[PDB]
Amino acid sequence: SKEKFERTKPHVNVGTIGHVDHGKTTLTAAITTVLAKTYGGAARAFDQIDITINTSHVEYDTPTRHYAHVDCPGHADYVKNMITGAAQMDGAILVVAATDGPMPQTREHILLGRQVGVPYIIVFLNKCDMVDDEELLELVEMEVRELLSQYDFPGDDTPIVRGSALKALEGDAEWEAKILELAGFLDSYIPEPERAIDKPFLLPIEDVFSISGRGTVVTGRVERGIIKVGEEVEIVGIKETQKSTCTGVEMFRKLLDEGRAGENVGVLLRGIKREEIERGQVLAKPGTIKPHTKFESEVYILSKDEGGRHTPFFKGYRPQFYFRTTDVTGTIELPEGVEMVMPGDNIKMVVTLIHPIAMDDGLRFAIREGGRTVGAGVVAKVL
Amino acid sequence: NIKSAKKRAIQSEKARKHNASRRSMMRTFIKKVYAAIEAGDKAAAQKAFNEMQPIVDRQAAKGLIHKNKAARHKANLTAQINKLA
Amino acid sequence: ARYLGPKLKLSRREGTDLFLKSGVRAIDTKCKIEQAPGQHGARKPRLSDYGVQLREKQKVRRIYGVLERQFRNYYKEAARLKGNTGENLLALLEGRLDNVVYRMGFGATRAEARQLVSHKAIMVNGRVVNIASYQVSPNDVVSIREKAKKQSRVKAALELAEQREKPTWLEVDAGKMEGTFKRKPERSDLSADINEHLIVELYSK
Amino acid sequence: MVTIRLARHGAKKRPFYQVVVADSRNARNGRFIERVGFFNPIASEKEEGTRLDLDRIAHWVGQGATISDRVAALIKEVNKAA
RNA sequence: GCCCGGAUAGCUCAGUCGGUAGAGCAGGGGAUUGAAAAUCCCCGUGUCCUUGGUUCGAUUCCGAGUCCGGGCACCA
RNA sequence: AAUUGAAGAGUUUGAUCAUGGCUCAGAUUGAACGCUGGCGGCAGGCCUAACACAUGCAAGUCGAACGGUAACAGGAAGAAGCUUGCUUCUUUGCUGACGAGUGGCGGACGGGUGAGUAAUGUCUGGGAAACUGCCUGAUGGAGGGGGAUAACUACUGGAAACGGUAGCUAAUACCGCAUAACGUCGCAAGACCAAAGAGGGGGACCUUCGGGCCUCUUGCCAUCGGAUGUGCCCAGAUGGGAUUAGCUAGUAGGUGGGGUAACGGCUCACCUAGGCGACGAUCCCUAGCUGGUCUGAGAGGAUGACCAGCCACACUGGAACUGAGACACGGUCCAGACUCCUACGGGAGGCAGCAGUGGGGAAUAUUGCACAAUGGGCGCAAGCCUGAUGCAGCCAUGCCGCGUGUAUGAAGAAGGCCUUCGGGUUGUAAAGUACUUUCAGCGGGGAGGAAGGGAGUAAAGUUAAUACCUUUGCUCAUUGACGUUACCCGCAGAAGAAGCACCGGCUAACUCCGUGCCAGCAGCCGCGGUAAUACGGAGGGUGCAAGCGUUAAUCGGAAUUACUGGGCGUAAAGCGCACGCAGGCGGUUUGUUAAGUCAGAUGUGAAAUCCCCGGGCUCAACCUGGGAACUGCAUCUGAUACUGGCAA
Ligand SMILES: Nc1nc2c(ncn2[C@@H]2O[C@H](COP(=O)(O)OP(=O)(O)O)[C@@H](O)[C@H]2O)c(=O)[nH]1
Ligand SMILES: *C(=O)[C@@H](N)Cc1ccccc1
Repeated sequence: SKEKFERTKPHVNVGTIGHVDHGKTTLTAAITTVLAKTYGGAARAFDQIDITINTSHVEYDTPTRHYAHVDCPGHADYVKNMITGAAQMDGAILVVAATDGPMPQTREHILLGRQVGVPYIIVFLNKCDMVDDEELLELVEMEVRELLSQYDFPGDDTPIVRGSALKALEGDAEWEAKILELAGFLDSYIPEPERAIDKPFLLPIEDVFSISGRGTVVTGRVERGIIKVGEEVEIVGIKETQKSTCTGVEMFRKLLDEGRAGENVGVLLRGIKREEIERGQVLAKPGTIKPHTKFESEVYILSKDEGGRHTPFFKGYRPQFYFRTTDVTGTIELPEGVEMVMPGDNIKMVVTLIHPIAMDDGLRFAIREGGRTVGAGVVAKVL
Repeated sequence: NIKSAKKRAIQSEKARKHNASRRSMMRTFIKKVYAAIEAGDKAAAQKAFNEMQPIVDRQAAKGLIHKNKAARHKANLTAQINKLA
Repeated sequence: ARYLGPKLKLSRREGTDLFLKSGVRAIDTKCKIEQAPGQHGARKPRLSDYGVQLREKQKVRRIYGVLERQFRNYYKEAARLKGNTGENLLALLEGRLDNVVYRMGFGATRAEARQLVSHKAIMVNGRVVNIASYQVSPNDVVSIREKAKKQSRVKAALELAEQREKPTWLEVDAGKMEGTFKRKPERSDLSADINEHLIVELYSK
Repeated sequence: MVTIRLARHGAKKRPFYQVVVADSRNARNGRFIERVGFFNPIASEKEEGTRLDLDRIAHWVGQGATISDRVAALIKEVNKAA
């Protein structure tokens, strides 16, 4: 369920990214605690979010805008959830421990969001209550600045907000002072992003839920297009392309009436089960994209010291392909003349996947395999 | 249950306390006349009926007793008092 | 529901004419008739009795343009009436409105006459009918909607019927382009070259 | 207490009322006592469109059978005097 | 969504702790016949699911992913 | 006008004629699977888990019953701004109306399911020992008093649920007094028992200034009724198994007391020892019954979805209360299981009501709109509640209707295909050309479903009255969810609309090629072993059509359960023989009875459905008037040939 959600506050989807034991979750509960004293519709508890292995999405809002925070797993073994966690970024928050400094893995968290295109980052240098020596805080801060500088970001212009999520969660004003000014940086460094509402409708399928007694409630933030309750919208996935109709949409357990780009909503369909729909599909407009089993692309492969590969693979190599929510692997037919693809190549390759899904030209996508990101690119050709 | 007709619960139960109290008093008078038959005082038994006659008759018009059972007690007990007298 | 195919192929099957292609011309003369139902049509059939029962029904049913399921219902109504169950089938099959307008000559062929009815052109008793399977009642006047009169289809059509027999169970005017239906069709008043006797025995089983 | 009501028959969008004599506690198109006459509101401007036997009504009214306001209106609509 | 078990020629499995993959049941190719059996003469048809890495070298080492089955969740 | 109605073939053998099983040709279903898919109309749509359920919603209402008004809108007193009546505005139940409370009524209907039920039920036809709110006929009364309480204040337990204590006050709440009858008990005499007032209007009179009084309407009590409903008892009918043969002891019956609306072992006390059972008891299993639907020539057999009547259940089990009526879906008390809340003491909950969900399963849909019509509840009415009902959305699930175009067109083409390489075939098929336009798409007019109701008004009655009220005409603004409706007009272009099984025989219809007892087909007989009309492809052709086939199921064929209508010397089948009870059948004459039987009358056999004749939606499907039918049963009155009872 109930409670009609208001369409007054501009909604900017954010989220804390970081590392294990850093305090992504600690800061998440603390921000809502801070926003709890300015508005009585917050204060997400620590036991409410829960390490946070799932892409937990709680929300907080300042008297100016509304925000959809994400508490992603800052873990290497949970990169795929982090990829889909980065599927709803309009701006992020980097949690870096000023105790062990920026970790090479925390360094890896920055690059993964970059190949998928994270616009802005508000780095919250965490664990400040551990040390009061400012010059030691400066070297850890500048190393994060160095990190973003060599990773095509304004490391020289990245908003560094010091602070400790620990006492900020305990209600200590001094450490809560950093959180208040943290929100000051969020509304200024991150403007209103692009939401092509008049474009053919497209909604990435991220998570599948089944409310016991109401049906199927798939979710995700709309990329483009407008839908209304009662409109027939079809679903394209690795299985046979199916269809359904909208029967409702509630956001954060709060009712909504129209689906639009920008809002990470939970749409309710027409009586489908759990064994039909899974993560990776796409909710779209009637007859927009059809699946294929043969396609080409223009991809680039980076180096292993940065995070990619170090050795040139061969023909038949089968990596997973990711376009905003897809994890479809496939047999690769390399171009004649290039038997070995060394790290640094910017060639094309003919792909023969194993599970047919939406294939359309101009599809910016990334490629992974074996636990690391091998590169990124754009699908220019669809056979 | 959560209905405005839950009135009938408390109201009819309040009716239960009233009707039940009146039903026992009607019966105890009949116990007096049965003790009268066992006592062997045919005159006192006639006198026993003398106090219960306006009782059940006043219960008859109220619909409390089905009116048929009311006259039924006045039948057999009359047959009892003539059996002794 | 209609055939929507080659109007002479099925007629070449039977050998007998079905008038599907009457048109302005009298007789076709160029379709390699009577000896070509198809590819191996030169070899004469074994002609089993079961087949000949079918051969009269499939012949006559294509004459009215009615289809099996519907033709079975005409039979169902035929048995529950009186008189002659065999002749019951004849009067009801003639009872269709597209059939009566066919005798008037307002339509060159029945396929032509069917759309004539289906396109609100016919207005019997001042009531437009699109249903070709309309059961025509005795003593009534059929007509044509003025907007759909003399629309080039009926111009060459009426002069064709002059060589036709023009039955006695109805009468056309052609002066006001109107048709008056007389008494119910007799068995002797129709062509009488078909054997409808086998049909009632066909549905016997 | 029995009454003279209307049993709404006919298909979807095209009804046909059959004035009946039924028990009050029963269903619309259910158990009754007897049926007397009918009511065709969608009848053509022709011969028959509304029928009702006045005598059987009066016999039941004699014992104490009430009539529905719509049905009692038919009595005025059938025009006893006209 | 998570954690495991089978993925080894037609079928079921052995073989591992880096060193150029086996057996059985099969089945099949030929001479004889109208045609087979019996008889006699010959036999391995394998991407070890696929793909990548530490490589003189990986079934066996560490891994992802896909398929199938078996347990736990999560609840707009 | 009213049942004008019945098909067979293949397969045992070398061959035949029988007996005899097996299989197919038909139609249908609450369907499902596969493939394909244009629309409209009328229906149907969880059969399995009577499995578990989120949320919303499904039963409220009356001020013309009462105390009151916490709110909303005014009047009125007043008060503050300041435009001195333009505004602001604190009190006030004096009004319109009105949450919460008392009370009257409804909630026992409407709605859903088929677990249980083999006779407590149901169907058919009778019967008597009853009851019966709302409605209505008849006849009288409607006199006079008293004591508590909820809401509300004060305080207070508990998280909540939900209470506790002391006080406040009214009534159509409760409880008396009086009067009693054709009412109740009793042989009678006698004894005994009821109730409640409000609302509208108003003249004289009267006004402690509340009001009485008069009149109209309505409501109240009792009794004999009636209509209707319900309860109860008997008789016949209502499945399979005898590899279920003895069962029963409050059980069979009687007297007495009690109880029940009413009768009774319904229940107890004593007494008697019997009652049920082969025309099948008890026990076991399975199952809702019927009106009907499908099949069938009929008789029968199968079956009991939807519409309708009846019964039972309401998470499992159980009991009871209120009331006219339940021993109760959206009531209560208790135990149990499964969920939930919790401040851990203790509480909340029941979708087999609409939707909707997890799961089960081969498989059956929307958390829509509206009370416009009909029906239901309260109310004077207006209105209000109404997931009944009326409609809409999804689904080819069914039946019916329609469309995907018509006419013309021979170099009788291209290409495919076959070939005696001549040619044939596809084939008027296409292109080309001349036209038409339903339904789809779009744009405008425009039904009917609507009867009423509210205000005003005249007349006729009521009455002291031109008032109130009631009734009948008339006038005004009108009440439509469906709904960008039905239907009609118009514009553009052949424009958006054909597939599917099969082709050896049974059974309507062929060749070629490719594969060689391999792969596969297949309802049965069987096809394939290197020349397949049966496998696969292509062409052609057949059947049907927005459906076409596969599969499951019932009946038909099956006279292979034979009542209509079969068999036993050898094909399945005469007990080895005999006696004999129950049962069945029984010569002939007369009388008689009138049970079986026959004719006729009467009541009943509900409605819808099926049949005949008509009618309304362009037709049909469908809806519908009347008649007929409902082939049976019960009672009455006659008849006497045949059978039965009695007598010679
Ligand atoms: N001193 C300090 N400790 C922190 C901070 N943030 C988190 N931690 C500690 O790190 C632990 C894990 O924090 P968590 O938020 O679960 O991290 P993540 O779930 O890996 O994001 C907690 O026990 C905190 O005490 C911080 O800002 N300051
Ligand atoms: C439901 O609350 C969505 N509006 C937000 C969301 C929360 C958690 C995970 C996915 C979506």
